[PDB]
Order: sequence, then C-alpha cells, then structure tokens
Amino acid sequence: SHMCDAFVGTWKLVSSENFDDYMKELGVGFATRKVAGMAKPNTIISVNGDVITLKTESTFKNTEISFILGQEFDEVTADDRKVKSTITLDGGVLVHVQKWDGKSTTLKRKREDDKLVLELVMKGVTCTRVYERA
Ligand SMILES: Cc1c(C2CCCC2)nc(N(C)C(C)C)c(-c2nnn[nH]2)c1-c1ccccc1
Ligand SMILES: [Cl-]
Repeated sequence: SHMCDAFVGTWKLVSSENFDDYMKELGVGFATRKVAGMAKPNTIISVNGDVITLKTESTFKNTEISFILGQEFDEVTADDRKVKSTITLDGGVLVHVQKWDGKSTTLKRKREDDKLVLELVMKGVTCTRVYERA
C-alpha cells in the first residue's frame, strides 16, 4: 500500500471554475482555450513501485507524465511549454511545481470526499477543477 493509492483510479471531470482565466495567465492561445475549455478529460492515475503515471485522455489531446516523487523531470505541457517539473506529496496533497522562462505554476491534487480536487495557481489566478471516479 502507497499513500498515492488515494489517487489511483480513473477520474472524470465534473466541474471547472476559472480554467479559461488560468489558461490566459499562462499565455494559452484562443483556439486552444476554446476547444480545451469545452473538453471532458479523464485522468487515469496509476502507481507501479515508485513510479506514478498520470494519463489524460480527451478529444482535445491525450497526454501522459510518469515520475518519481521528489525527482525533477523535463515536461512538455499540453500548451507546449517546456518546463522543469517536480512532484511531491505534502500532507496527503500531490504538489506539482512547473518552472519555465523564470515563471512558476503550481498544481495541487487532493482527495476531498469522493472527489479529486485540482487547484491550479498562476500569479493571482486560482482555478479549481473537480473530478469523480468514472
Ligand atoms: C489543455 C489542458 C491544460 C493546459 C492548459 C493549461 C496548462 C496546460 N491543462 C490541463 N490540466 C488541468 C493541468 C495539466 C493544468 C488540462 C486538463 N484538464 N483535465 N486534465 N487535464 C488540459 C486539458 C486537456 C485535455 C482536455 C481538456 C483540458
Ligand atoms: Cl487530475
């Protein structure tokens, strides 16, 4: 048993607040924002030993990251940013920091009731996206 077991499973988007705003703060273009904002992504989270995999499937884009907690990795995001990423587990919350071009954004995932709640922060903007088991 792993702490990340709380996160393992297939998760579907059920609500979103301020995602367009968050995407604007990152400099995401209009067409990507419109189509991605519309989409209904699922996330499959799996653990295999020390390696955690987060795989996104949608009609917009499919993406995958695999990582070990605390070990920096190069990530190319869905909006084509080339970032240095580090993901850690802090007091039960998966905390993902991305660094690029002297900027930073933090993505936090936490379990709340039967939900997986994603809090995205860029500069002053917080977006909350809520996911439930598929
Ligand atoms: C385009 C996109 C983005 C980019 C815009 C902001 C930075 C990258 N970030 C996402 N999440 C929430 C994280 C990684 C920030 C998601 C996403 N939403 N749920 N899972 N992934 C999506 C998304 C993918 C496919 C279908 C719809 C939306
Ligand atoms: Cl997620």
